[PDB]
Amino acid sequence: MTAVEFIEPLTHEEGVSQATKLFVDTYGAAPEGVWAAPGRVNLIGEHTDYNAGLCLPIALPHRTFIALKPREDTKVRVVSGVAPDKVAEADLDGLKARGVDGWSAYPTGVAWALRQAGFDKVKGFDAAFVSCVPLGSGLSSSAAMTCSTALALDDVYGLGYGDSDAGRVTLINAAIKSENEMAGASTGGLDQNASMRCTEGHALLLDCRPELTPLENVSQQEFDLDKYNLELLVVDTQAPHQGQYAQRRATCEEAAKILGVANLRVTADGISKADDQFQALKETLDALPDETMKKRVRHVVTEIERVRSFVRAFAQGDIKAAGRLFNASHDSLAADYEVTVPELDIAVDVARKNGAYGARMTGGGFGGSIIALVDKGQGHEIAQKIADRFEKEGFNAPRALPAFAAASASREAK
Ligand SMILES: Nc1ncnc2c1ncn2[C@@H]1O[C@H](COP(=O)(O)OP(=O)(O)O)[C@@H](O)[C@H]1O
Ligand SMILES: [Cl-]
Ligand SMILES: [Cl-]
Ligand SMILES: [Mg+2]
Repeated sequence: MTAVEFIEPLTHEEGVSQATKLFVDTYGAAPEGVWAAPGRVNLIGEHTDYNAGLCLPIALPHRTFIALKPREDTKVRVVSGVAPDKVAEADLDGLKARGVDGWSAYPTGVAWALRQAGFDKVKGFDAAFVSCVPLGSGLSSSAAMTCSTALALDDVYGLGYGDSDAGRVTLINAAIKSENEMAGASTGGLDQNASMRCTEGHALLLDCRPELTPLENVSQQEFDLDKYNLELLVVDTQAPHQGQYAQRRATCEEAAKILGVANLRVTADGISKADDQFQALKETLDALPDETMKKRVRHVVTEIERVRSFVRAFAQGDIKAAGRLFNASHDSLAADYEVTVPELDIAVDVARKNGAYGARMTGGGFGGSIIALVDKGQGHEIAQKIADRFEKEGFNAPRALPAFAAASASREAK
């Protein structure tokens, strides 16, 4: 057997060099520059973004690097190191929603979304992508691709949104619109906010209430693992990839209609404020027509409050309490939200039995990755324990990634 694999992040120099070479090898011309956007892990606050709740992601050091040059025509050519001989070409002139096939829908839909927003200066482009964000592993390769493309287009077309946090929200909404309306993948905004608004050494406490301005809806929460002698273990289970996500949103929207609220954040805040939170929840669930919907509402309400509990626990250096909150977030996703699979649940169980302060699935679920707060120096040991258990179970070998709170998207070269 081979020891469990760790996926190292591309350095600045590596990502620039590789993206530039693929661009020149593909297109002949030099790119105007290279931009990049990171993947992410959500620390806690899962299935809450589309309920107007609270989330707490970090940006991974793993980035997608885009080499880009604008075109004077409306042609879009993209290529990726995943399949470097296969250039995808589309045209923006008259392009409609779902008018692009395959991965190229993600970058092309970002230029489409900016033109739909009235950015008529945005024409076509050539791009080459090189990434170390694994595809389809619940680490947000999709946002790293759409956000890197949005920051690059904003830069070359001089739209003036990329150089401020608030201005990045315009680029975020174009990234979300690309993925929702061009690629046809429902996204709630956690991942794109992480990729373009996280900061090094911090977690992004994101308030997803849709009426808030950009300066109102984020606060940078110190997330210095070294201060507490900790490591954040991230393990991509590599469980075989899997409209269950549609059904979860639909159930939450129906719950909010029955309650007479705009969103379950309203519900959760009313329960949170009660002296008797147990009775406030019971009265809410009593209003709901069926046992499954009650489970879904119980998850979103308890999970929004766990985000505030986590932010408090971590600031107090109470790592045991922070871990317990990871644990409770996982258990809620497994039992009440029903979005776990055996690989996630067994990886988490191995982490918990091997000294993790806590461990949980991250992202949407149904596969993908787990995270665990562990003592510094224990991440390899716990990863290898998960890989040894995975082989005993007949599962695909997992892989791990080093993780700490890294920088958001940026221009890498010009
Ligand atoms: N480097 C890349 N090159 C080409 N396509 C990519 C790349 N990264 C992401 N994609 C596209 O995005 C999809 C992965 O996004 P998604 O299914 O949302 O998973 P995740 O966001 O968890 O990584 C891929 O199937 C492909 O269509
Ligand atoms: Cl046009
Ligand atoms: Cl459901
Ligand atoms: Mg995705």
